[PDB]
Formats: sequence, C-alpha cells, structure tokens
Amino acid sequence: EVKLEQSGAELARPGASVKLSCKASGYTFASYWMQWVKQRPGQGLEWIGAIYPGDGDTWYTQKFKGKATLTADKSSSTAYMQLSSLASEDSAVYYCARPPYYYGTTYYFDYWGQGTTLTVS
Amino acid sequence: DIVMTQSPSSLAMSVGQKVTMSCKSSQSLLDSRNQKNYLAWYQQKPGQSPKLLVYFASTRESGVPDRFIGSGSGTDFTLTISSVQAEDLADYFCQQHYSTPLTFGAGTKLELKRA
Repeated sequence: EVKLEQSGAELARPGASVKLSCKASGYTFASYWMQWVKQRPGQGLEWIGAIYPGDGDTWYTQKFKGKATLTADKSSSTAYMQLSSLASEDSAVYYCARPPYYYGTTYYFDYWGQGTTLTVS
Repeated sequence: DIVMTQSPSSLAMSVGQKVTMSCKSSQSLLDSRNQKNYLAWYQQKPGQSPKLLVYFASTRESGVPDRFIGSGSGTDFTLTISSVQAEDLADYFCQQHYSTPLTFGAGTKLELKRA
C-alpha cells in the first residue's frame, strides 16, 4: 500500500522555523521525485519545489527560493522541508506529493500525503 | 512560469445536471515531440486532500467515474461532469505538470443545490 505520512500539526513562533517530515512506504523511494505543495484556505494550491531523492537534486519555485530547503534521507525513506523566518502568511497546510510522468505527458500527481497544518503565532 | 486560469470561480447545480468548467493556461502544455498535454485535473472534496482525477489532458484515473471527462488541447482545457452527483461537491483544480514550476489554477468550486 503506497503511503506518504506527515505529522498532523506544528505550532511555531513568528520569526522561527520548522522542519516538516514526510515518510514514504510501499514503493522504491529513490525511484520517484518528491514534490511539496502549500495550501492556504481560499487561496488554493501552490507548488514549492521538488527533489530527486537519488542524488538530492532540487528545483525550487522562485517565490520560495530562500524560504524553503528540501532534503531527504534515503536510509529511512523520509523527505524533509525546512521553512525559515516564518510569518503569519506562512500559516497553511503543507503536502508532500509524488509524480508519475510516463505516457509521454504530464507529471500528474498520483499520491498525496495526509498534510501538515502549520500555524504561526 | 506558466499561468493557469480557471472559470468559473464557482458553480451551483442540482443533481443530474451537466457541468462544464474550463482551465486555460498562458503557455502551451503540449510538447512538440510526443504530442501530449501536461495538464492534470484534481478534485478536493471538503475536508480532504486533492485527489488526481485526470492526467495527460484526458486520461481518467482508475477509480474515477466516467461521468468525468477531461478534454481540450494546447492552452484551453475543459472538465465536464455529464450528470453531477451529490458526492461530486468539491473544488476542481487544473495543473500544469509540464515543467517547473508546476503550477495550478485557482479552482472551480462546485456547489450542490437540493431540496
């Protein structure tokens, strides 16, 4: 059973930072890239960046370059994202999601994590 | 970055009616090479995370009822629900997964009229 598990919430002080975790299972972790998406109520979904776990190569959304750092631990099958200098606008639900891309067309996300509610206050 | 726009922002319909919602992008999502458009549709029911409904512009994902049909090409895409059911209540998002940034449209919120 393919699964991406995250922890339900994080409460953080403004100006501080957090390391969100996302544990994978049910598949060869290094075989697929890992994506991170941000969802604010009413705003919708926003893509933060992705990382290939096999070599650690990252690609970021210009908007989050310098706010989010992605890493992974191929030993424990966990992917990570650190968010720094948080402010009220950073409050949201953060998802890690997997992308397949075969067929000759889109990287269509096929598996999403349970999501982590982060609150800055 | 490719900008994705969706319309309408919300729609309210009673069970059994047909709905049409659109997603245009500001740049083509079609390759010049394999000829496929890199656009997916996700459904997010209240209180749940988004779930992949359709990928390529048109392949419906297994589990997804055939009342949902994705269509369109290039910059203009459509998701149609042939006869809407109460369980289709959701926000529908389209997404470019052509290239990074992967970006998403703002969503069409589908609401349900009833007795």
